[PDB]
Amino acid sequence: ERIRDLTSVQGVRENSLIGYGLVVGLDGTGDQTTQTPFTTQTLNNMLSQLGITVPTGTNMQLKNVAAVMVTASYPPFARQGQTIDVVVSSMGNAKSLRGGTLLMTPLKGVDSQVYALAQGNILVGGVQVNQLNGGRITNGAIIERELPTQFGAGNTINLQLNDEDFTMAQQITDAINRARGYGSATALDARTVQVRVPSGNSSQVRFLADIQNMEVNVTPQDAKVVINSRTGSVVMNREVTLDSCAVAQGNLSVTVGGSLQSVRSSANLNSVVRALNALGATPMDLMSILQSMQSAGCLRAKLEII
Amino acid sequence: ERIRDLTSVQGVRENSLIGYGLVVGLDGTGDQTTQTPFTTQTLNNMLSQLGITVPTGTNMQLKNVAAVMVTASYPPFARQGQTIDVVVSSMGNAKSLRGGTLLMTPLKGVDSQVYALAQGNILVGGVQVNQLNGGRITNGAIIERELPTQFGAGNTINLQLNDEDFTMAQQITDAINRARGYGSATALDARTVQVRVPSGNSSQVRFLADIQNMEVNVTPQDAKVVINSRTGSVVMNREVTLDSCAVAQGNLSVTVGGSLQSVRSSANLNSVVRALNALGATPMDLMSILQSMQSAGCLRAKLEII
Amino acid sequence: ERIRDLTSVQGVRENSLIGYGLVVGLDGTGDQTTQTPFTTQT
Amino acid sequence: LNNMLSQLGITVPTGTNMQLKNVAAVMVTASYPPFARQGQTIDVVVSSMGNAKSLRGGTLL
Amino acid sequence: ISSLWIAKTGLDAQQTNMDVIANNLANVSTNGFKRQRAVFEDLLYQTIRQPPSGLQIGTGVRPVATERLHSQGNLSQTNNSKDVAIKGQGFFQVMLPDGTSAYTRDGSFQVDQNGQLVTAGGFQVQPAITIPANALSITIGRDGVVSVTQQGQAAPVQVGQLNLTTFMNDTGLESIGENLYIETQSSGAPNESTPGLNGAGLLYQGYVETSNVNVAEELVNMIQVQRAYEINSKAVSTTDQMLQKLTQL
Amino acid sequence: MISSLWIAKTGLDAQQTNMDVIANNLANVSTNGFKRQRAVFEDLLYQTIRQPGAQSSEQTTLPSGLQIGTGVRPVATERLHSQGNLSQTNNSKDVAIKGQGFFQVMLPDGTSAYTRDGSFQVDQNGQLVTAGGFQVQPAITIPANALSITIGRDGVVSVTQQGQAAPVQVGQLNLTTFMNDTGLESIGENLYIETQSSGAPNESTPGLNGAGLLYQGYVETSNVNVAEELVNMIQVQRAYEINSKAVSTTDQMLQKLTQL
Amino acid sequence: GAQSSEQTTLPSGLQIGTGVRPVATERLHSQGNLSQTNNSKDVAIKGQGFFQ
Repeated sequence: ERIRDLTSVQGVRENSLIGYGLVVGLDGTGDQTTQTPFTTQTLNNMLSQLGITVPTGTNMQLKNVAAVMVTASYPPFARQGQTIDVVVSSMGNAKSLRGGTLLMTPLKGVDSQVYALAQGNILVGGVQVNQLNGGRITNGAIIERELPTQFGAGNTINLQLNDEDFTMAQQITDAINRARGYGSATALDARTVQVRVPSGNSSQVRFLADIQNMEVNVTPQDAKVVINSRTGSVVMNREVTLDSCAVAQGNLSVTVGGSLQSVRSSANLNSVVRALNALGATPMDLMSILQSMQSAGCLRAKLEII
Repeated sequence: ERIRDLTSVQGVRENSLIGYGLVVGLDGTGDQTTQTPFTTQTLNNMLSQLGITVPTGTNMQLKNVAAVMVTASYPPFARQGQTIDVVVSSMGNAKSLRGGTLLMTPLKGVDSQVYALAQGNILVGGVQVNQLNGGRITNGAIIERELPTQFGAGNTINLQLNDEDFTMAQQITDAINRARGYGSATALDARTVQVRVPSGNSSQVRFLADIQNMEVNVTPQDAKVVINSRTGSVVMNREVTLDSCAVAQGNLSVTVGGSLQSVRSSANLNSVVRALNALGATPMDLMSILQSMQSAGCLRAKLEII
Repeated sequence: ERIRDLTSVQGVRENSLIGYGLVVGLDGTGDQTTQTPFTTQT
Repeated sequence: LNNMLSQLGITVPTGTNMQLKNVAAVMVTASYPPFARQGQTIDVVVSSMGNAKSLRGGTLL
Repeated sequence: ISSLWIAKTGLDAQQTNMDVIANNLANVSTNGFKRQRAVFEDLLYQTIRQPPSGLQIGTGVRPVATERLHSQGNLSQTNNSKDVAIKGQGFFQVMLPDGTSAYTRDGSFQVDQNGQLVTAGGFQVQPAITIPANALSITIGRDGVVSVTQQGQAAPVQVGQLNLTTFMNDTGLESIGENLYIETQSSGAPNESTPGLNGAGLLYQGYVETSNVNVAEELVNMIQVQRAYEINSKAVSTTDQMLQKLTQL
Repeated sequence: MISSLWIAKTGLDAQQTNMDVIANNLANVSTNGFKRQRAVFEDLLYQTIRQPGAQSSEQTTLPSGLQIGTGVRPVATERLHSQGNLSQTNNSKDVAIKGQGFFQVMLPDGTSAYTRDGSFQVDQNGQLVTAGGFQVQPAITIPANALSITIGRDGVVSVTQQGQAAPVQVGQLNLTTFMNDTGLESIGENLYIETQSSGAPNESTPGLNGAGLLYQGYVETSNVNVAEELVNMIQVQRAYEINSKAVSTTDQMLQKLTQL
Repeated sequence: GAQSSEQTTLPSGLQIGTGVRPVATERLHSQGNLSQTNNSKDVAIKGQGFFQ
């Protein structure tokens, strides 16, 4: 496995930008201005800024516009002239945003600073119906501000591991040391590996490029089972093992001769799957069976509800 | 891959222009002036400017006009006499803008300055019905102002990479150095490459023209999976790998013998696709299966909801 | 059985984080603001 | 729910409808095991307290 | 024999007409019922070839459609703060228990145990309008904004907006009973609009629209139907007796 | 038998139910606190012969397909829970209600009923019972030496002891509000009982939480509109008239068919 | 409206009409006539205003 696929650099980080905007067009299906006062107020503000002052007391019952929230992912090392994708979601009671246009919404960070400007055309999917109150604009946002970074300064760079593991950190450190000079990397904890790099942005970039594509074997992580209970999904790791036990579940019985089916000990995932299948049951019954089995032991893995 | 296809120049940048206007004609289907006060007010303002002063107290119930917002993309190095395309979107309750005409709307930037003038005829598409409240005018806007630029000044030009990557920056720098003289380029971060160019607009233009068409190989980017969840779309990178695991999903069972289908380890995209297809399921079920699998491991890629 | 599968380290520990937020879109099916005052206030 | 909202930073006026149906007040019971360590985890049982119809896919907070 | 079947088709058409008349007369005093009328049509024609260039004998009759008259019924005053009638076009939208949506022009509304506005049978109206637990008076304006009055608070808190839906073809809807219609491919997609704008009607609170059934029309129609039935039976008897005299030899 | 006769039969049954409800409303004038009923009707099956969609040509659509339909099933009877007309009875044991609310009562089974009637009494042990010996809740005991009784408009009940110059507070008579007055199930005796359609009872002192006010010396007359019910009888009678004429027509056609 | 021919117009179209809905019961707040009850506790008002 590549270092880039399971590790992230300390200085490289994403940010969240949020903003308010309006979508025009829509062939009707827009917000009901009677129940969405902010839409009309924002439209009046935009008109006044453009040079049109609508009297305060007016009907202003329009249906071709919808108040929306635009969310964007400020990428690491964002440049002033670059563009990013944005997601536009209806705010009021708009029926749909099929062919709407987002108009010059400022995208700000958590500090209330304008970091981007988003404007463009919304694209939405045209019994599993698509979401017509949420669309995506590709390259719809242009960056405006650049975040200062410490990259290129200092002599140590921290590689951060997703799903921290002491064995994973040790393997990464060993691979880095073997590829580069002696003492090039050192694990600080189960999730952080400090790598010594020469001073200079170019040198650090070259070192990171060399390190990222390195091949490191992935050791057995852990015996983990995931039960959704909301999407009816059960997933088992390759490391899961089953201890010998007997399980009885409602309406389930030996094929043949009755309830209390026996579960043979299984050391590998194939054996575990075969035994569970022999203990015939739907995924919903399997979730309860697994919960009870883990409670009683006989299940050498940790099960988590997602 | 060409440098132009994956990099943008520091000085070259687009801008967003917005403006308010009116569309005439439409064979009816225009805004309901009773519920759209700004349409009648703007029409009265235009008439007064032209030399006709309608009394304040009047019916003015017209249906051949629609108040619209016009959006344009101010291109880099825009010249005074050039023309750009514009997008016109209905603002009030207009039914359609089939054959309307946009009349002399000023397109302004975020600084409230008039940067273009837009006027022309709207073109709109003539069960998947087309958007009749949004049209496009080709060459409908003529530029009026030119943005000052620093291009041609200094000796360094920053190439900005879309979807920053340390390996990508290193490859671009190496290609530039190999093509040009030694030390011609230097990577400053995962997204910026500083290139030394001779002083002078003509020399910089020649250098950029030479650099842009250069061929640079694209290294493996990352194991990324994209799930829309709104358009029912799932996309997997060529770098995605699947770890051995067992998955059980509602109504899904072994073809044959029951639930808890086994997923063999797959190192390449073809193997991953074959294993997932053998684990037969529709895309909606596949999204949940992928989420649970990633939660439990067994999926050597990062999945993002779009 | 592996030590990791049946033992946990003293320093390694998980924590719980909670927060309040809003979800936009939904094609309707959202909260009834009349019966959910906190939604409109937020 | 109002106490939790106020703690998080939202103060709902005392006089309000607040007629919600996606939440249920519950009692959670756990078995503190012998020699329990600070970082360890235990299983819990959640039981409805009021008139909730079901807790099929709920989340304990 | 031939005349027997064609006269039987006549009898069947008259019976369908009487069925429609009976359903109309029975649903009198049903709020929002639209009277139905049967449109008949003649069947194919046999062409006897002449050696004008032929003649046509024809065979019977066929009921081809039933149209519903989507006029405006008389209002009736009910003193009920929840009952609502419609001035002009439009339908209330309700959500069937399975999850799909039907449409009713019937405004005898109630509130269930959770304050939701339901329709005499428990189907939730759309959009979800929930009365506060301590309501004194409920008002529904002509524009559909439903509001309540609380205790001492001298200002109506707006609690919902009761929209209407209008169709390109009123008659194309199929009725699924229980004063409910559901969209068909002949009706086009619903156009969801606030009352009083874009062609939808206004709302009158405390009044229920009655059936637009004209009983004098139906009594005269029953006269016609009974006489036509007897006439077609006369034709059947004539053919039967002709077959007597045919088989006697 | 004949598809016309079943439809007409349902129509007759619906009009008969209408007349039943009318007569119950109409005889229950002069009954204190009574609430008018009104029947809501509802068409039955529609037997589809041609689907309203179901394109005929490759392009046409066959609008408004053929479907016959039956029946007038009465779906419900709602009860109009509006305020009745107060009238001065000038009796100290009679209390009316101005606004929402119901007096709670404990039935001899122990289950709780709810009545909107104030024609109260005092029994041999002194309790406030209600015209049939149904004890009100919470229990209110008149002392044997009490000479006069008053129920404050807020709901406080205080008697005048002998000798003592102070109307001591003997109890608080509280109301109960339901989210759905209409869903109460009437069990007769001017009582209603909780069903899950009405919602849980919310007991409060009068005035608070939307409850009404207690008017001693008044009685709440039934809100039955006599003129409305008279014209309703005219309408229901002539509807029954018409439906029987439809049955006659079907009978005559069918007997001509038998004679055939 | 509803023009029949190209040149005729059909003035005063046919519409039936229904109902006598009572829109309101307006309450007229005029000043009453004051009379000497000669009781100390009974005070009348002269003009606009109400007791809270």
